[PDB]
Amino acid sequence: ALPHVEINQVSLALVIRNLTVFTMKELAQYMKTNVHTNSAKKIRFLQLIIFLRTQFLKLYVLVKWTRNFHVLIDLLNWFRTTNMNVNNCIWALKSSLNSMTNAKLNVD
Amino acid sequence: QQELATTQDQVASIIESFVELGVSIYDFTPEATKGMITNLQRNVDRLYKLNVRSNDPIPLEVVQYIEDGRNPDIYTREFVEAIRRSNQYQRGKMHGLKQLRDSLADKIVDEFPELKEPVEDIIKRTS
Amino acid sequence: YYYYVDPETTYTYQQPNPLQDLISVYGLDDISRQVARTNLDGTKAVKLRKSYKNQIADLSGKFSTISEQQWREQLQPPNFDWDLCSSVLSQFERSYPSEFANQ
Amino acid sequence: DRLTQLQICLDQMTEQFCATLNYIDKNHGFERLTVNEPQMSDKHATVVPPEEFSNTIDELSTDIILKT
Repeated sequence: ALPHVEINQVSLALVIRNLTVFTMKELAQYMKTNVHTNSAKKIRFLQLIIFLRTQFLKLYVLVKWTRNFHVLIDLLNWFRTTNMNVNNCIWALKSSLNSMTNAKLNVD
Repeated sequence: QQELATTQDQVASIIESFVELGVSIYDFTPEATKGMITNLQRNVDRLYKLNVRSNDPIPLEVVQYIEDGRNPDIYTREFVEAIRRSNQYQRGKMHGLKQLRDSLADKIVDEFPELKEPVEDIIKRTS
Repeated sequence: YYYYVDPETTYTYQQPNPLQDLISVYGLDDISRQVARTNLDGTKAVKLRKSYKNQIADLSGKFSTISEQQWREQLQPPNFDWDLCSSVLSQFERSYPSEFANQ
Repeated sequence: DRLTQLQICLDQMTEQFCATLNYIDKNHGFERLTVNEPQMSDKHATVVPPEEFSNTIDELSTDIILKT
């Protein structure tokens, strides 16, 4: 039995979900700004489709890499915890010696 | 794995819709690009439901490599070398520590005999 | 003697015992066979690009390596209008725009 | 004189209790497990040979006995 952490990672439906939410917000914003002006709607639309296209490239990379996520890290997190557990005692061993001089008290 | 395969397949479908949509708006008939953008949004909604069905979960170097543009294969590789090197590190610390335990313990054994018998219990406890 | 085996308990060796081959215990030997620097046969299993060029190579087109966490911070279905959007995109004249490469 | 030597020996007992673990907690070696032992990257590991490490364990384990 090894401790299973929950933070430090984000789900996948969240990243794609707010992803396409942000993309639809972009289609609404550019959709409202292109109508008002003459040759900027074209290059602006190309910029939008290529930027969304490369963000979606990044998501293609994530989805392809995912082939669960939480289990593969907690082991190394615990192995990192144990080393610190080995290092935490030395400082107390140094503080004890400083605590012994106060109890220690020749005569002239 | 089938859910990842179908959501990845649809991901490729819609990114292909961005490809052919860009080529269509470069080499510009309305019905083709209108049906192409409705196919774009349909593929979007299938991204929604497909990934809601999938559901999979600096320390988070994965997304840092995705945004910066690096391959997480070296990430998980350095994680294999990190769990192996950390395993040999902790096991080595416990090995040298055991060498100190039985070394100093046997030194106290040859130091006094009346304390040898109990410290044997010490080296035989927690078993 | 005092404080001599006073916590009478079997504080066993830590359950994820590093004395055991933890890679084989947790079953991380397959992913090791997949991502290690050395293959199972013996040849160098490197030849991996520093970027994700293989997976954009699974796609088609030029992909120069060029936000999401901020979306994760502040997360139901967005809206859309079909007739208005179709009326918006119904404008693209056949004249060529400015200078941009098709590379 | 007679009262100071006890305090000095005690402080030396604590300083040996800490210094004896300091060397092992900083300089040590790995293990071959079942495949290999030394990692390709040994820059911050400063692995010492098992001979000098064992002899150092014997000396640090002997000084405390001498002081005792």
